Amino acid sequence: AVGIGAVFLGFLGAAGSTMGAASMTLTVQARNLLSTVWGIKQLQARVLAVERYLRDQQLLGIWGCSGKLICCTNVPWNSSWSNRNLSEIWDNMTWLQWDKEISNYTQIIYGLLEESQNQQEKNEQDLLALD
Amino acid sequence: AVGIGAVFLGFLGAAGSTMGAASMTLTVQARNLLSTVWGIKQLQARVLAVERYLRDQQLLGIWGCSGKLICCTNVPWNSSWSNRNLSEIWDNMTWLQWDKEISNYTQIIYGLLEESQNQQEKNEQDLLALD
Amino acid sequence: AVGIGAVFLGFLGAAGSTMGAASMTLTVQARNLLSTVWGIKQLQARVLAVERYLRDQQLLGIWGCSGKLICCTNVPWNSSWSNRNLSEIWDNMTWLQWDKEISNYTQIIYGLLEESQNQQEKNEQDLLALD
Amino acid sequence: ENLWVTVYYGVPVWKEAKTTLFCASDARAYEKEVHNVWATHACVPTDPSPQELVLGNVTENFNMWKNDMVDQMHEDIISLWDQSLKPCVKLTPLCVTLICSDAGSGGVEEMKNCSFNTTTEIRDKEKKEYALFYKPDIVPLSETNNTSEYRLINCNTSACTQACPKVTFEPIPIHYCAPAGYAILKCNDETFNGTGPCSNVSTVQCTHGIRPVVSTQLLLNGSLAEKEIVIRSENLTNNAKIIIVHLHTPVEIVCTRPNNNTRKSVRIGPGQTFYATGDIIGDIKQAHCNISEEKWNDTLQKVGIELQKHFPNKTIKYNQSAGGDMEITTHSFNCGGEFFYCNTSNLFNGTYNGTYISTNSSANSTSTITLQCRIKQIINMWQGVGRCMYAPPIAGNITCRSNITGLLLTRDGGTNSNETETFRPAGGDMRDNWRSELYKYKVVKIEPLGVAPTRCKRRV
Amino acid sequence: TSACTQACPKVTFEPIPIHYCAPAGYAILKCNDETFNGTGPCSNVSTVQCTH
Amino acid sequence: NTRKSVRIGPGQTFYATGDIIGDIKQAHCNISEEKWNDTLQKVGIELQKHFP
Ligand SMILES: *[C@@H]1O[C@H](CO)[C@@H](O[C@@H]2O[C@H](CO)[C@@H](O[C@@H]3O[C@H](CO[C@H]4O[C@H](CO)[C@@H](O)[C@H](O)[C@@H]4O)[C@@H](O)[C@H](O[C@H]4O[C@H](CO)[C@@H](O)[C@H](O)[C@@H]4O)[C@@H]3O)[C@H](O)[C@H]2NC(C)=O)[C@H](O)[C@H]1NC(C)=O
Ligand SMILES: *[C@@H]1O[C@H](CO)[C@@H](O[C@@H]2O[C@H](CO)[C@@H](O)[C@H](O)[C@H]2NC(C)=O)[C@H](O)[C@H]1NC(C)=O
Ligand SMILES: *[C@@H]1O[C@H](CO)[C@@H](O)[C@H](O)[C@H]1NC(C)=O
Ligand SMILES: *[C@@H]1O[C@H](CO)[C@@H](O)[C@H](O)[C@H]1NC(C)=O
Ligand SMILES: *[C@@H]1O[C@H](CO)[C@@H](O)[C@H](O)[C@H]1NC(C)=O
Ligand SMILES: *[C@@H]1O[C@H](CO)[C@@H](O)[C@H](O)[C@H]1NC(C)=O
Ligand SMILES: *[C@@H]1O[C@H](CO)[C@@H](O)[C@H](O)[C@H]1NC(C)=O
Ligand SMILES: *[C@@H]1O[C@H](CO)[C@@H](O)[C@H](O)[C@H]1NC(C)=O
Ligand SMILES: *[C@@H]1O[C@H](CO)[C@@H](O)[C@H](O)[C@H]1NC(C)=O
Ligand SMILES: *[C@@H]1O[C@H](CO)[C@@H](O)[C@H](O)[C@H]1NC(C)=O
Ligand SMILES: *[C@@H]1O[C@H](CO)[C@@H](O)[C@H](O)[C@H]1NC(C)=O
Ligand SMILES: *[C@@H]1O[C@H](CO)[C@@H](O)[C@H](O)[C@H]1NC(C)=O
Ligand SMILES: *[C@@H]1O[C@H](CO)[C@@H](O)[C@H](O)[C@H]1NC(C)=O
Ligand SMILES: *[C@@H]1O[C@H](CO)[C@@H](O)[C@H](O)[C@H]1NC(C)=O
Repeated sequence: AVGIGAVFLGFLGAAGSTMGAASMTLTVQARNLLSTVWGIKQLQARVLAVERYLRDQQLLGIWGCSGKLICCTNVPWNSSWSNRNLSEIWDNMTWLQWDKEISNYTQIIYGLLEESQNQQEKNEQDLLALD
Repeated sequence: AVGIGAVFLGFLGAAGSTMGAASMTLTVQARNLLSTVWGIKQLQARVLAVERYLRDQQLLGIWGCSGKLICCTNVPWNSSWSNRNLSEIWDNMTWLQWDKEISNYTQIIYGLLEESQNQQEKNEQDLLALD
Repeated sequence: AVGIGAVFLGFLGAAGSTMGAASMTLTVQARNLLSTVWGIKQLQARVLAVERYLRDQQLLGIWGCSGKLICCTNVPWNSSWSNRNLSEIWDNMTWLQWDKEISNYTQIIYGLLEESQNQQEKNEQDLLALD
Repeated sequence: ENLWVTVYYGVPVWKEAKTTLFCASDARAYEKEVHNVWATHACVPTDPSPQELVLGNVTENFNMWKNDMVDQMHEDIISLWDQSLKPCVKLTPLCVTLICSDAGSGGVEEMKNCSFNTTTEIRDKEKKEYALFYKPDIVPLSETNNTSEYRLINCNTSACTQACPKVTFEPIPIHYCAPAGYAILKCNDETFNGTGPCSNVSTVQCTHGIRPVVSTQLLLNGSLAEKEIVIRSENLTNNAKIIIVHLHTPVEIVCTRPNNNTRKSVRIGPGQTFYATGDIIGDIKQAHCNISEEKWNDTLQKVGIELQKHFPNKTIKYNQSAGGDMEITTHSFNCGGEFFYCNTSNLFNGTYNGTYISTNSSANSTSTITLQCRIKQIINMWQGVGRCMYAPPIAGNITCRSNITGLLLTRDGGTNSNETETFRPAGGDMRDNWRSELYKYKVVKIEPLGVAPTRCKRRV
Repeated sequence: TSACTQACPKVTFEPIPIHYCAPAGYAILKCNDETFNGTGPCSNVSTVQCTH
Repeated sequence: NTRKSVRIGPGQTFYATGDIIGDIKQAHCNISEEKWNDTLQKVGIELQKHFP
């Protein structure tokens, strides 16, 4: 479902469709993360937007996903987090219900990804030192 | 273009020249962008500088060619934007009047690049998950 | 330095160990690098923190070493900078006195890294033009 | 066959958040000089193409009474009013005794004369001057039955600051844009009573034109409803929550004044000059507000038939406000630069018993309702800001061709086994006005990261 | 008309020269034509970060 | 006694001392003798380390 017609979705445009049609729309939603009493409320907002975008980009870039949107890791998915089928997840939901059911189990996932990234870099250094 | 050697100036010294001497000059050009009443302007200049740098890097990073300085992409070039020969474009004109001719269709080209990159990453995930 | 589990210590809590065992404590510890007149001072602190982080990221991005933590290059290590064995360096020495012993010879290393990256980019463009 | 973690960047999910919002105004307010209202020097110019997008399957839970936008707007408008009174004349030397008599041989009877002794530009010398002050701005300073010694009402609590007569109090509409990485939702439902789920949530990057009018009862210029009368309230059980009625059709209101001669320039100190009322040439007449009779009657009847849904077998009655000072129990507003405080004992004098009464008469529209107004100059709107602004007088007659969009009722405390629940008007804080206007919107925070399992294992 | 604020006798009105510098991301175009009358095209345009 | 509210200017009242009722005594501070004496003795024995 790459054809939306007018490409103006503005952080929100595919928040109701299924996940199969919501993984094709990541660029138009990731494009907009950057772009006197009222002379300072304008200027604080730019600073906080730059702070939040830099935090998200750093946290993405720690575990190897440098600039890719659909990036893949080698952390094994524990069955004690979802307990549902793959096709049921990718067809019967949108991202909002998944965010509601994942929000307790996020920091363990982030720690596992960062540990696996450190293991990958150490193994890559050892493999490049083998030659 | 590349045979300057002693390059401490940088900036935009290839302006008004042929594109053949202006496309292969990027290997030596690199970038030098980030190379009381007067304490409130230092702050605003710094915020707009970091905002412009982050916007430029984000736009280079959405269509997946971050840190390359030349990106070959497979968006097909529509004839309605040029309607003309390639050789006279690359051996007859400068970048300024080319920008004056092309500024009416920048957003459509940018949207096509974003869609092609998202299709590339979805196909990459599918092909790498076949194994 | 992998059985900590709950990682909340930063670069503070792992220094003084050997650099062989202090190279696997980088991820969350580098995630900790971002997280009237008082408001202007606080916003100046935020702006200088963002500027320092992006200066470090630009320094990683100049010599082709971005998006990775353990990131090793092909610059030949001159023996006059260290004059000591590798086993002593990586088994009986910490990061602090290595920084004390290396701080007089940093700009030459940075220039050599930049020149090696420029040569590698020229070789990459030549290999692109060959195929 | 196995599942692996896969990171997506660009995920459309939301959390609740509070942030700092912009100001966006139209481009026509920037081409004039500096310091017109508040928005010439400050707000960004909005683009003339607001992109509104409708979300497909999205259902969201709104809350009108739990909003940060109303508190943020209240703080911003308080700060703007405190900032606009900084480079203005502070009338401290007007605390002297005022020698007041009647305004003439059976003259005004509402404005005293009050000749005083003022300070000229040279602090050695003094000059005798005079003005015409209104009756509510003067108190009888006397320890006995002396009818000639008077003083201002402001030299007892905290000073003044005369409003600079080059800015205007005209309510230019302002939009509230959201910062980057944040979004503003907008409930497009028709039966939206303020709290509850919405099935037509839309995308708005910067809200519509909000006119920051100041009024206690009878909500002036603003957005109407769409298909019927909509009643907003928090609980409808306790009698301490201000029930808000959103009208569907406006009712015309016009207000006038007599003809003052001019503003009188009296110089105090080195270069400061306060402007005071001079003569009143012509005759002395009353300031009054006019509302059509049949339109108000069937508007109030439609409010009754929409309020009878919540109260099944009870009659609806109205009467006056429940006593107090003139700044609470009267419909007060500000346009033309002169403040009004108008009595509302004729508007809310009626009843409804469940039976509709038609008004089939088009030639009887000449009959109307007049309200006896009073005009003040020392103004005490907002507590805790320095509410002693002196509004300078204005030269000619003024007209108030305005528009009504709402009401602010308040249910009375009923007695035992009552079936005649009476509704009284009430004013209060400005959060009721700016929550009647900002009921649609809600600010959210975009979180682009998100993990999900699939069959994608990263190649080594 | 107004009220003075007396200039406090420790500041000096000496015209110290200042340079106006563009922010990082902008450039200042400078014309080096000696017969430039103020309005019109230039031919020896040079790019400098800061003024004289 | 109670602070006596003296009003000067518009709403700029300052509070001065009113009367004094009862007899008039002296303000003072009280430190124990034994604790201060052996505290000064301990300060002496830890200052004896730096002076022979
Ligand atoms: C609710 O909505 C109504 C309808 O818009 C608002 O009513 C308007 O109120 C404003 C001021 O609050 C009125 O503007 C004033 O109009 C006066 C008369 O205008 C006539 O005469 C002029 C020539 O003098 C003609 O150009 C004009 O077309 C009319 O025929 C003016 O004399 C006023 O001028 C003042 O302001 C200007 C600029 O600031 C100064 O240069 C002047 O010296 C002077 O100080 C002013 O322009 C407007 O007329 C009203 N509308 C109508 C239809 O009457 C309500 O204010 C609004 N809010 C509330 C709370 O009710
Ligand atoms: C208010 O009182 C003043 C002072 O008594 C009046 O000003 C006087 O007006 C008469 C004309 O009727 C002049 O002859 C005097 O010279 C004025 N006195 C001055 C300027 O000190 C004033 O008219 C009174 N106000 C009204 C509305 O009548
Ligand atoms: C809303 O739900 C219907 C019902 O499944 C679906 O067909 C439609 O595509 C959804 N809307 C969007 C924008 O996906
Ligand atoms: C004019 O531009 C061309 C680029 O096509 C350049 O080679 C030439 O040197 C320029 N002329 C002068 C006098 O510099
Ligand atoms: C002001 O008027 C005259 C002139 O200074 C003076 O005699 C008089 O006492 C002053 N006060 C009043 C209240 O008139
Ligand atoms: C003057 O102020 C006091 C409080 O300081 C108040 O009690 C009194 O009512 C005020 N006078 C009038 C006339 O309101
Ligand atoms: C939601 O509101 C929009 C506003 O224009 C309207 O066009 C649309 O029909 C509404 N949705 C439904 C289902 O009525
Ligand atoms: C306010 O609403 C809540 C929720 O319905 C209710 O429990 C409570 O009794 C109400 N308050 C009063 C005073 O009735
Ligand atoms: C309105 O309030 C007054 C105040 O006591 C009361 O006497 C009267 O009965 C009420 N109702 C009507 C219809 O006036
Ligand atoms: C309003 O009008 C009524 C009757 O017309 C009168 O009794 C009352 O005093 C007036 N003023 C106020 C403040 O209610
Ligand atoms: C209210 O309405 C009644 C009936 O029309 C009328 O007799 C009365 O004079 C009005 N005013 C007051 C203050 O009761
Ligand atoms: C009052 O002012 C209005 C301006 O809107 C004017 O039309 C009207 O004629 C004035 N009234 C009189 C009696 O002149
Ligand atoms: C109030 O209603 C009248 C009648 O249609 C209309 O002309 C006027 O524009 C309305 N006022 C506002 C501020 O929209
Ligand atoms: C342009 O300016 C440079 C600056 O040094 C100068 O050397 C050169 O002669 C100038 N060219 C002309 C044609 O004036």
